[PDB]
Amino acid sequence: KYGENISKHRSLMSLYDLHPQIGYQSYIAPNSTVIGEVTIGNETTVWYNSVIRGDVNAVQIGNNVSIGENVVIHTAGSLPTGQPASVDIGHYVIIGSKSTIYSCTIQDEVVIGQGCVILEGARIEKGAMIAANSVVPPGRLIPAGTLWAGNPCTFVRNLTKSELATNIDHAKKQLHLAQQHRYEYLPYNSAYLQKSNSEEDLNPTKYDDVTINYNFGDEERAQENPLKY
Amino acid sequence: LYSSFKSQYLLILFMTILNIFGMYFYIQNLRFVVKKNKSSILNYKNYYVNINYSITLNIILLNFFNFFGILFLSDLIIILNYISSYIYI
Amino acid sequence: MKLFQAMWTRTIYSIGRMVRETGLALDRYGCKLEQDISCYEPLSRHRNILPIYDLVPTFYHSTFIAPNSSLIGAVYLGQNTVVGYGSTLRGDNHAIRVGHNTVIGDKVAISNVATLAAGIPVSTNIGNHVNIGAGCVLQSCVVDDNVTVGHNTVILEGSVLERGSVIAPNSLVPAGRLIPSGQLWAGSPVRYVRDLKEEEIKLNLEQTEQNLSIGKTHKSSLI
Amino acid sequence: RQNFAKNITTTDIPKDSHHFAAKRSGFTQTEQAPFAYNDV
Amino acid sequence: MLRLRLFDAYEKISMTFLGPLYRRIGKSLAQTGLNIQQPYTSDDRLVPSLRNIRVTNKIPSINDSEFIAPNSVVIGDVITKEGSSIWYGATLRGELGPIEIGKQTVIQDLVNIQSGKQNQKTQIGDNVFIGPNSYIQSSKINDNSFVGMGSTVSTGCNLASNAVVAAGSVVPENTQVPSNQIWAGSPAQYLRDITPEERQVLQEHHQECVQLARIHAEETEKSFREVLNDFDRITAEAEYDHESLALQ
Amino acid sequence: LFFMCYELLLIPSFLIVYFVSPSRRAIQASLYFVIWTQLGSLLVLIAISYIISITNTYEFNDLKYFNFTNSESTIIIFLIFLGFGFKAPIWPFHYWLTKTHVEAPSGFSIYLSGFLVKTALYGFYKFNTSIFIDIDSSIFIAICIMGVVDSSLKMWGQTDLKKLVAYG
Amino acid sequence: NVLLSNRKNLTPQESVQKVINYALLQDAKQRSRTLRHIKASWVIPALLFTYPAWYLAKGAVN
Amino acid sequence: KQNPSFIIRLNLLLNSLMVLYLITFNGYSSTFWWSHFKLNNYSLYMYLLVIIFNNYFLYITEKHIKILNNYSIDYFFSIINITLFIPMIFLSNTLFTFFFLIELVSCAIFYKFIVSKISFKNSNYKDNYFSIFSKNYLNVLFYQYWSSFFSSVM
Amino acid sequence: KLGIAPIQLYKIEIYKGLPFLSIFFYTTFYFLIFFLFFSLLFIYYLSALNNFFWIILLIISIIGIFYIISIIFDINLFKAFLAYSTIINSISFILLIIAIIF
Amino acid sequence: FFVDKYNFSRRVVDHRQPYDLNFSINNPVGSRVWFKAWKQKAIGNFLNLVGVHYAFYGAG
Amino acid sequence: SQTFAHDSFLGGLNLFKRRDPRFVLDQGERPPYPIINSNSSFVDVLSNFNKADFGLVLFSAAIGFPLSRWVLKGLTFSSLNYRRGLFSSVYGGVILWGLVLGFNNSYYRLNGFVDNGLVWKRKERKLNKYDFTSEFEDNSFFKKLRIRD
Amino acid sequence: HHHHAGDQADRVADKIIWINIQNRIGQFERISAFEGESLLEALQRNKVAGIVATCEGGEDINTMLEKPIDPVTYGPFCSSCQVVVSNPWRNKMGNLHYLEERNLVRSSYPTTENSRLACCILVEKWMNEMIISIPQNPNSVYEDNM
Amino acid sequence: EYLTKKTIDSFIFNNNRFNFINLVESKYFLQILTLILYLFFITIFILFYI
Amino acid sequence: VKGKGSIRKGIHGEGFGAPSHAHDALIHQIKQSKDTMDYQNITNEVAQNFANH
Ligand SMILES: CCCCCCCCCCCCCCCCCC(=O)OC[C@H](COP(=O)(O)OCCN)OC(=O)CCCCCCCCCCCCCCCCC
Ligand code: FES
Repeated sequence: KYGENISKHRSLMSLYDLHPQIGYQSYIAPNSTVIGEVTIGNETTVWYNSVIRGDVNAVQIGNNVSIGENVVIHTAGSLPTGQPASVDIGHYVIIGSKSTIYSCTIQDEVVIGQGCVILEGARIEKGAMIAANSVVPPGRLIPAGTLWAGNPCTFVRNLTKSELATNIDHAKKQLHLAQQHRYEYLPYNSAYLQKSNSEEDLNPTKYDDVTINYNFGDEERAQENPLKY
Repeated sequence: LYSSFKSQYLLILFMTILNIFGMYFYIQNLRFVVKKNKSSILNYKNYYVNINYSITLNIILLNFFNFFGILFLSDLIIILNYISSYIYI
Repeated sequence: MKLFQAMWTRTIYSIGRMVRETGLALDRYGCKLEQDISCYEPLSRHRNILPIYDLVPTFYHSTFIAPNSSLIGAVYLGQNTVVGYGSTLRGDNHAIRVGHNTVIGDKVAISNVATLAAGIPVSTNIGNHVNIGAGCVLQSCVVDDNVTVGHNTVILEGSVLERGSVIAPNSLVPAGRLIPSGQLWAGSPVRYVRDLKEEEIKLNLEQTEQNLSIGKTHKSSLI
Repeated sequence: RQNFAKNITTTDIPKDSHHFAAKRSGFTQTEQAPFAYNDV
Repeated sequence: MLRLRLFDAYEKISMTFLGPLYRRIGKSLAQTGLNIQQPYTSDDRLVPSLRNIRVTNKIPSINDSEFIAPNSVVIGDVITKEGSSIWYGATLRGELGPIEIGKQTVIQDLVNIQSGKQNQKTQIGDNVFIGPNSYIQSSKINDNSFVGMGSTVSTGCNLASNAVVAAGSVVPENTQVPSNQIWAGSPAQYLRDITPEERQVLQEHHQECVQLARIHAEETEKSFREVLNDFDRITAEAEYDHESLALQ
Repeated sequence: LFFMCYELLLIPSFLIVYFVSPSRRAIQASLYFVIWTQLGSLLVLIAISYIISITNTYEFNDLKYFNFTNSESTIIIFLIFLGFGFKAPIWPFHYWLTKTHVEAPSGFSIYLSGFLVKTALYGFYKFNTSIFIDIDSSIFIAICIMGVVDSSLKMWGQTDLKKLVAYG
Repeated sequence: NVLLSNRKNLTPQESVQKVINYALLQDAKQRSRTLRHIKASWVIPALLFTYPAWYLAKGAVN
Repeated sequence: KQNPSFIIRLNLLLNSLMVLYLITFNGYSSTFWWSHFKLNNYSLYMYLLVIIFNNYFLYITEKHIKILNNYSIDYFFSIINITLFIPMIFLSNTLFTFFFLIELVSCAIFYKFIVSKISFKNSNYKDNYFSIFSKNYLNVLFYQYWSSFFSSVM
Repeated sequence: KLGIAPIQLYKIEIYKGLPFLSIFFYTTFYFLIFFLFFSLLFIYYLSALNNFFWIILLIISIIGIFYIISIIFDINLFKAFLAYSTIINSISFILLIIAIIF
Repeated sequence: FFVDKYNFSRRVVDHRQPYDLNFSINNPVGSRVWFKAWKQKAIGNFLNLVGVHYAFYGAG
Repeated sequence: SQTFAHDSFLGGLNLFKRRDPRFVLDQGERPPYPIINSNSSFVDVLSNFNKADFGLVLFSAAIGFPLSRWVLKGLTFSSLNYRRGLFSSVYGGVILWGLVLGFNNSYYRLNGFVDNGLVWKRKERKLNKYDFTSEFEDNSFFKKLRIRD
Repeated sequence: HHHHAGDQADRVADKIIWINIQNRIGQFERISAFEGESLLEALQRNKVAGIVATCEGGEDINTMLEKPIDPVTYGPFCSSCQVVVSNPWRNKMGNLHYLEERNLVRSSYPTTENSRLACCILVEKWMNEMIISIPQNPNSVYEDNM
Repeated sequence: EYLTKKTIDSFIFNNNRFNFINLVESKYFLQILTLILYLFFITIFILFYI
Repeated sequence: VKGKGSIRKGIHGEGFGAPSHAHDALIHQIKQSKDTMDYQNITNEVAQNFANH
């Protein structure tokens, strides 16, 4: 069943009838994986070796957000309060590396540190900050513009208007690094030119009827994202 | 200019009223353009937004002639007067 | 005068990019004309070594880099230094320097912050004979020689770890903090633990050497 | 926000280090880790 | 019919003359353009598969697993039973010590399983669930155990049957977790005893995870020709109408 | 070209008020600015079209060899006075200026009071000097004096400093 | 290379100070290199495209 | 589900060929078909102008149609007929022939309005098992029909 | 036939019920052909009757303006906005025709 | 034929082909198999449309 | 200027050579060339066919192939039979357009609107009062498209 | 809010505002909302049928949801988010804004004296366990089907 | 403020007070008939008595 | 679920609508009882239809 030489991993995978959608100037690292009903806004960065599953429920992610390296984002399926169990992420949201996100709502301009565990039914309000190593208990509300820390997260203090501006500026600074990463890639993948010819590649076992090609009218389409299939 | 050449001041006044009212009618929508965040109004294809290049180039040409069409208006006026000179001959 | 050389280099790079793109486009057109679909293969685009324009990762032949790993930008590696499976070192902003005989675990993510205060290096510096456990996150930190960091530890910007100190697993070093030499510290708000002994230091050094030897054996088996 | 670099190359910033000494020893089980730079 | 004869002639010329010539020219141009911009550029590679890696005499035996993610890394003495699932980005290092995975056991995304000591075995029983971003080293996890996301299980940990460790918990070294007890905290302490509806909730959580693993295994094992067919089908479905769906 | 250069100044000003102002009330203030300034420009345009059509020339010199009757001179002087007084704010038309100064960014407010309004004084002067007008200027003088009196009487009841500077 | 050089003969404070100074110097060198590359990226378009733009404007106007 | 792009392409091609026929045109300024049509410079220039503008609009439509196919082949066949017949409205010489050409083109426009897409595949899953009334199609047809009636009788 | 300002209301409903491409093509067909022929009726085809035409046109123009200077300010639909743009431009061009025939 | 990691003999045949391929009606016009297919098609159209065939063809 | 010789395969190119941008001449204006048959009938134009009209047809046959291919590039959800039939239809349409162009060329030569190998006994003297194109054409390719600049 | 250092986070369950709904088909629904939000946003997040919401709440600068209504606001734009509020809560809502009343009385479907536009409602504490009814709203334009 | 802006604003609002935003069929037919009949009346009145 | 849009399958149940959508009682009766109606039950919808008529 296993033992192939060349990896079969696909960055963007669509479970049947659940297709991901990505906005413009958004960079998903080829090491990362996105499965299912995941919608991602414009100028959004998903860094390397991250998993985003929208299989049992949808995932919606805003525009100017950054997702760190070893981040798992997935949904639950149901909530005790009867609210929708989909993951909702605001517009300028920073998620640090080694963080887990499970069926929660996070409002705009929220910073989550490195090593956090956000559990099901949690509601983080606009402008909130969670320190590096913290766990948000399920079904907990974090007030807007507040700083929290601890494994059972405890209140620290309010955040001044200088801190929120700094967080927004930090969110805005991730665009050009991702743009450089994108510029390192060419629209045409050359990995197929380094493979040998197999028996099945030259002689298919069965043939299918012609239909519309998946890249019909591609010459008139701007190659905005070089990582497109 | 042509109305003034033909000595029709009442027509000029009514066109002025129409022009100012229509100008406000048009520029009223510039207030509605303000949005909290980016709109995300693009179609998706192959998991990614579909940005058309040919329509983009057409808009580029139309934008050039909208911005700087006043410089080349003399040639269009020449051609249109040449066409219109055939009406009676 | 060096601006002239930079201009020439950029022009040459752009011409090469043009030539490569034209060749790939011609090959795709040949695909279509031939009723070929090989160039429609959706293979992985992941690159083990990803150099930004002038920032090219640099390492010795004795270094082990897992094919799962990703070194991006200016990443400098010393001799007999191993990077684990799935680790990411992003030096697109600022360089990442790693000494020799240093082991980096599997899920370690190393990056740098944009700007810091005066007198504080913004890059990441890792000394010699340093062990970093799996699942660690490092940002703009200085780690001296013979320092062990346990698994699932987070070290933030401006942190300094002196020589011979040990960080217990599942810990956090707050930003801009000094951890003195020859001490053990634990906790998320990391707290002081009793000073190290000779036996503990010897065991840590032996474990680091054994991990380096196992990494070398794995590299030899991979080739 | 400002984005300029502060570690300049034209000259060295005038500073002293005797002020704000670090502790580095005699720690308890509850206090925080000492600071790093301390130069003024 | 001359028009059809001309149409047929052109296709053969395009397939046999123009096509190969364009392909050769394009390949040569792509090869020469990559050398120009060295060493300031990189090319697409063939990413190796780390599903089955054998070192010395450590041969993995994972043919009975229901799902192994193509992104996962499995090295050394790793033995899995029937119906097992290893999800995306998971690392299993049996070279440092043998790893045993029981029936219907689910190991979620980005989970590390590696013994700290050189001669320690990590054994995980049947119907066990381990959540994403978890770390496991030299542990004895019994049947029907639950380990939450972002949890650490240390080198001396023995979890009894039906033992629950809450999400974001670090179980200290040399800890025995008794049956039907929920433990939580940065240092793990005995929190509570389980309640039967909580047991039921965990049971359907494990069952839905197993079925999700089955669905993901079905999805991720498609060949190249099936992926192109799926792409074309998705585009067509975007292009279909109500009458087309009714006709289907 | 004189009229075209006078007309060219509107788009950059509106763009600056629209995209650079931090206050939320500046969105409607830009619309007010545009609509009043363009009404004035329309009046000036009518006068310019009158002059161009009657005398098929584009030089200030040629106007020395053509005479305008009393009716045409009166129409032209009224049109240019009202049109240039829309921008250089005469008494009944300064609501746009007050709103725009209150809501606009400080730098553009400096540019608008310091220089932009002066563009109306120049052009008017030119068109005032090139034509022979045989009307009594008492109505225009009264309008200007009413502007002065109305603006200066409103300075006491201002608490916003920027509005006070606008009235000055 | 200060980092690769053996520093066990020094006190930890001296070692960390030496590492910090070396890192700062290398950071300054890298900053200078990146800045000159970006300066070249600015300079090239001016030389390449200033004359065609002026030609376009001159042909349009006079 | 046929993509009508080729149909639009066909239109362009044929329309372009018509341009060619004008470019190489020769003759006298006169009337033809019992003085029912006029051939002079101004009428032919109006004909050429409408052709070239129709061709530009068709080219942009062909570019747009590949982003999302929400139109049928009959839609662009109606467009084909309209673009084939309107310049002959420019070439009219009596009110009689102008009236008949205008009814022909009005019927073509009615045909275009009829073949508008009514139902769409969207993400609204709350409207199953309930009746929602749109009424936009009926209003368009009704008002176009009665305006055409009044204009024609007068 | 043209849905001009006195009788412009049904054009709003027609635009409301139509797709954007239909409005595209309808606008080009309306301005290029219908309105141009309507103009050439007074300018070229029936110029001998201008001594009867002008006054009629004048009246209509006035009515149209006084009918739409307030109605165009209580709309809340994109299609209605486009249709009223076309209507306003039609009124302006009719005033230009009145100027031309003098 | 690998040339600097690039294979110049890369070839993957397309499995998406028309069902209509290799049909008798797609043979060159005038062939015996094409004539057989055309004869079968013409008779089928006449049987369904007798009056239409009569009108159009006889009138022409 | 010099025009392509008639009754030759390149005669149709004379359709692209003009003296003025006018579509048609005035009611009483003389055609540039002597008239062979002013009130021609359908068979009069057909009998006037020669190598130039056949060259127009041949050019239509040559250029129809890329145009038909370009049209065919827009097909989806099609079979081989439908594709071949549509290609044949488009090609036949282009052939018909070429035949129409040849018929018009023959009619023009009959009427004397284009070069038919005859010259008027008396040349119509014209004074080039307004001249914006003579030197521009003489320093360009457009001297080929103009007759008597 | 009001918190002290070391305090634990409150529960989302205790902050839920409950809305009771009678559907277009005569069935009963229970919906969770939060303070500071509009009724339209809660209804659309909970996927409640019967509302069309053609204009999607109106403009973004001078909205009807700000506690003092700004004079130069434009008001609602489509009047297709109508709900019927029961007597106590509707009485506490107060008199309608003149623009909202103009849009309400101008709709193509019949309305009531308790009719109220959803995007013009800001959810408050006193709206807990409020009873509303949503008969089907009219369609306006061609794009409503798309 | 009032005499320059709000006069026009209130005029537009009060005029729109008497306008149906949605066209009904009877109003459409009545508008067409009224236009015909009273354009004819005003033209004949200008011709005869003016 | 294959060929069912966003409809999800839970434990003991296939599911009949998209997540967070209201369950319809009439369709429940249709699915459970194919053609069996013990009595003409007067629900709110039936009374509303009567009032509308
Ligand atoms: C490298 C260099 C080597 C040397 C140079 C070599 C050059 C070789 C290629 C050039 C010569 C090729 C042959 C000639 C060009 C092809 C034909 C062509 O473009 O014709 C333009 C057309 C001709 O019409 P005209 O001649 O007036 O017809 C009347 C009687 N013959 O004219 C017209 O249609 C008349 C104008 C129509 C109306 C225009 C004005 C109104 C519209 C203005 C705005 C348009 C906006 C877009 C509209 C839609 C169209 C895109
Ligand atoms: S959603 Fe349009 S008025 Fe409320």
